[PDB]
Amino acid sequence: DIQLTQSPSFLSASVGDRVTITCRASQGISSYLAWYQQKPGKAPKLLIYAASTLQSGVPSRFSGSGSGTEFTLTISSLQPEDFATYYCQQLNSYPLTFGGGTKVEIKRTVAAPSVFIFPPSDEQLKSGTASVVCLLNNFYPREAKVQWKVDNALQSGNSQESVTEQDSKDSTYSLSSTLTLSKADYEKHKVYACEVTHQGLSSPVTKSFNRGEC
Amino acid sequence: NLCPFGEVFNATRFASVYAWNRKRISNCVADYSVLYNSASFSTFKCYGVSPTKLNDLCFTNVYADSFVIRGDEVRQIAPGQTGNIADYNYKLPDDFTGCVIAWNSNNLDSKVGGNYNYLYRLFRKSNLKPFERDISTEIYQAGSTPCNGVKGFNCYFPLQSYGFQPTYGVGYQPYRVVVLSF
Amino acid sequence: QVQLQESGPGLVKPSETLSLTCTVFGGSITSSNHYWVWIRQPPGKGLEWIGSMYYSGSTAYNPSLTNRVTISVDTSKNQFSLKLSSVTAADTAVYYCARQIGPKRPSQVADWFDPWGQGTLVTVSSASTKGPSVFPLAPSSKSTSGGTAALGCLVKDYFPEPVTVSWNSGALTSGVHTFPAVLQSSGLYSLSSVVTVPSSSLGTQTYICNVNHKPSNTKVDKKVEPKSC
Amino acid sequence: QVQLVQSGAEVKKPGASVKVSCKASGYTFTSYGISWVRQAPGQGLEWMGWISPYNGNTHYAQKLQGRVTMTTDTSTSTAYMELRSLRSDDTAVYYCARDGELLGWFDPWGQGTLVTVSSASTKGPSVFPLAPSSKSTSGGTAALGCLVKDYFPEPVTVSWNSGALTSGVHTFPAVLQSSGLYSLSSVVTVPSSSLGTQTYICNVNHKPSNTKVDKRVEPKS
Amino acid sequence: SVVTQPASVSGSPGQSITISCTGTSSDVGSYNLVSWYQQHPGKAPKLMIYAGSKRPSGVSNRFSGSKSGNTASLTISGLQAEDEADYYCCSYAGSSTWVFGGGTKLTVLGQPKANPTVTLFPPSSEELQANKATLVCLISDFYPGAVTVAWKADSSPVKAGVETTTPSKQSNNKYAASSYLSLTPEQWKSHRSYSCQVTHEGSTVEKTVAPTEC
Ligand SMILES: *[C@@H]1O[C@H](CO[C@@H]2O[C@@H](C)[C@@H](O)[C@@H](O)[C@@H]2O)[C@@H](O)[C@H](O)[C@H]1NC(C)=O
Ligand SMILES: [Cl-]
Repeated sequence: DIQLTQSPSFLSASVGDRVTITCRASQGISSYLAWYQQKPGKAPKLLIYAASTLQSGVPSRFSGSGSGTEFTLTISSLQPEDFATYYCQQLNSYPLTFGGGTKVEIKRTVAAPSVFIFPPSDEQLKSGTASVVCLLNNFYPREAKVQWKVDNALQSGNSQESVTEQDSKDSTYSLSSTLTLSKADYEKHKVYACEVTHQGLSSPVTKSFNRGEC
Repeated sequence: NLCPFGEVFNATRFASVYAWNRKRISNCVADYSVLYNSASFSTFKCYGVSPTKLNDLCFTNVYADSFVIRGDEVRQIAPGQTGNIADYNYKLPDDFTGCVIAWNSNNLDSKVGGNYNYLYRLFRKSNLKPFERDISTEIYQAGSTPCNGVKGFNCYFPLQSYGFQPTYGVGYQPYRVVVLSF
Repeated sequence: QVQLQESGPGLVKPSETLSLTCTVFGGSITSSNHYWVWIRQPPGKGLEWIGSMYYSGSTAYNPSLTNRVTISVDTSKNQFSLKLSSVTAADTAVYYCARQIGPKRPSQVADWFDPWGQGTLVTVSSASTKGPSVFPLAPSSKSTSGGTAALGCLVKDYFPEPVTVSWNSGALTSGVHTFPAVLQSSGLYSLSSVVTVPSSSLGTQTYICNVNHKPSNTKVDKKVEPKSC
Repeated sequence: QVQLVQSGAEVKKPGASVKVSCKASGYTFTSYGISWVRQAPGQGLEWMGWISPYNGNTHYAQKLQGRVTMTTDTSTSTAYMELRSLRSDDTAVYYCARDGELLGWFDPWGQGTLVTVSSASTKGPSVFPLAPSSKSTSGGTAALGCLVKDYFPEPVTVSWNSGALTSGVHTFPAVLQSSGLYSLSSVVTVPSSSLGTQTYICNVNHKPSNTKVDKRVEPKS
Repeated sequence: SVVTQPASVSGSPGQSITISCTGTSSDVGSYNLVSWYQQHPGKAPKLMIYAGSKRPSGVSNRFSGSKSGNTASLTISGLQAEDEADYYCCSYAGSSTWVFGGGTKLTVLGQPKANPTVTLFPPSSEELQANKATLVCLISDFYPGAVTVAWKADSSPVKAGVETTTPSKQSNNKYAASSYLSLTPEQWKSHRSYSCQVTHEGSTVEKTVAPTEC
């Protein structure tokens, strides 16, 4: 079994930077290597085959080189749409094997999040469960902190978060935090708020609503 | 009784050309009409006898040799031919009396990723005599320096694999061959 | 342009047999210079080659999948299929069909994959199928005078993955964020899909989220209006 | 007598290429193989590859594939080694040798070719005085010298008082800095009693740049 | 190099020494193709043994070769002064590949042990005006030719900016070496002293310089 080791596992570069990814084979496979680009939710897309032959329909800023055991994929000028996980594949011996992949993040200027808070709809309250959603929209970097306060009582253990992959056009992230309560527990308290902190915020942002009050 | 031509033509596995098989066919009545009356043969070349009139001439002995070769090497299984197969693997005499039968076996002998079991001899110090068989795996010396049974540089292992894959062009696809000598 | 369209159930109980089919478009499956392959990707993991097949029958399987892999070809329907038996949770992955180019000569560089199917998530689980409930995430009444507001849809309590969300039958994509589903403590998934629109459009432009959950044959179109008081 | 004679030393910058020749005589050039072995300064022998002038077959070391090309000219009995994409760690002496192929010996060897790969250009040295401590010269003996710093390429020669002073002179071999430049020191030990009446001047010559620097060395003050 | 040799070995004129050459099962323990080479300073290697134990026409019978398992040995009996050199074993590794050992420096103890003279110079005032600073530690008249140099800032060890030459035989058959410490002018003035410690045969001699007050 031919094993392919891809270094690094992750990297974060700026738009316009020159990026270089390495794929090292456990044995020498001459020029029997291909490169793939996989964007979130999509199948992998062929970029290079035979180590250095660019696939028809791939931007010229992509290029491969190498022979024997060590191979490199180079993006001469990184673009926002180039956010993906790149895989190498050996095409010499069976079974066919891939490298572990290199996830390429885009680095950009700090961007504060826009914050929104959504009450549970009257349709859901009819079901006996209340969901309160807090949205953090189009921010960079990825790290953000969301605290739930119910009548100024900090909540914990009843909220889940979810973050989108990096946006292919502005390179930002978005986060949603869902506070799950019972219809009975939801009706016992009044003020609902999510407090957001982030590198781009000089002080916490609190979006709140009053249960029942328009 | 009848001759066992089914055992030869319809065998599940064929031999490598360097170790070509030979089945001596004795004490039986051969129904040669069925063989030629088969449209599934891409090569059916007879020498010294007519295929239609196979049971009208003298019978020295009947030998059925079988093996597998490349597509572009089928033209070497004939008298007076030169090349890797005719020189180093299977040689027909100039006065050959018999028939050469071959068909494409891509769907039988080629595997995804390569069927490496079929081998041919690539190097030898001298050409084979007619009907000579050579299965030695001694290291072949292509340079001035001895090898002492070690493989390297100008010292080659004499056997090479076809590595048949079904996506190969027809020139590299496997062909099953049956030579009938009379 | 060759295209691959795969299909099959996204839910298989443990010890049962996974089964997926790939239909070739824009070209015949009796290709003499291509193999038809399957590749799987566990969630959050890399790519693993499953097997390759020539139209006339020959196969090559990954020895890491023991003898529980069978690939097959239906030339008369331009299809090839995958069957993985005795599945465990370690078989939960997005499965792709793809086309592999084969070598024409000995020691010719080939064996890369192009094109690929879109990918089908197969979840190995004994849990039953449940379709989602779609609740609106209404734009706040406060909002701004002429800035930007946010609205969305809450897709809650469904299993298995995935669901697909579009807005206005695909005519609204700018500013849309459909979040990855989170697995709730109840064992059911939940996600929200949001979009930022100008505040001035809230009274004059309609917004419908189109929620599709194939495992339960569920299609929900939900209008998201400003809440009335 | 079997003899291999190689081409002269070469100085290259990173990214360039070098082609070294190896002229054979005294034996049948095609009856054996030629192998190339290199040796970084102060390091060990590294087999680069083998080429047979008989049939032109080649094989290279795994860490050199796609970067080295070996050729032979049978008419002139000359083997060549080409190494492209030169980097600094390719600085080495490059040997050729008559390879006995599978007989398992390399004999005889060529004299070797120095290939220096450095990002530095030709530069005359800066010469600084090495002044002894006042405590080091109070015991009767004084060691004063010259620091010949940041030059390229080798060599430099150091004399003292235009060659008149030779007793007690000790000139040390150069060191290679991470800049690609060389530095050496020359020191002369004299009686402390002469520090106040005799003048000590080191003379540094650097032929590659036609640079001659004189520096008078006086006690620390 | 997959093949390992001891870095150094030494003997006295008259005794016999052995130089081991340890490889793996796929090189030394696979072929009787181990050859030995003697290399004197500045000279090309010279064949001494081939095929493990055979001597070429011209080599003295004091050199012999042997092999046990994956380890080849070169044994020199009745050591002489011309035997002092570097020795390399070379073995076939299969697949048309040769591999050399790391080499073993053999020393023929031919004269009394001599402790090194050490002279340490501070930066000149001229160099400090040029915004550079170099400490020059000159080591002369030691034997056998092998020292280790350790630098000290005050009493703390210094690793960075140290350039030390290999030993070189003087005209008196003793050895010389020099070591340079590169500092910024601030590092040189901020410390009370710098020291050069030369170790030779387990004995250490230190020299110390300090910024001059003027
Ligand atoms: C070789 O085989 C030909 C076809 O074989 C047919 O299929 C197999 C599975 C059996 O069922 C066999 O009985 C069938 O006939 C024959 O037509 C042909 O005669 C055979 N060759 C000889 C020399 O008999
Ligand atoms: Cl080596």
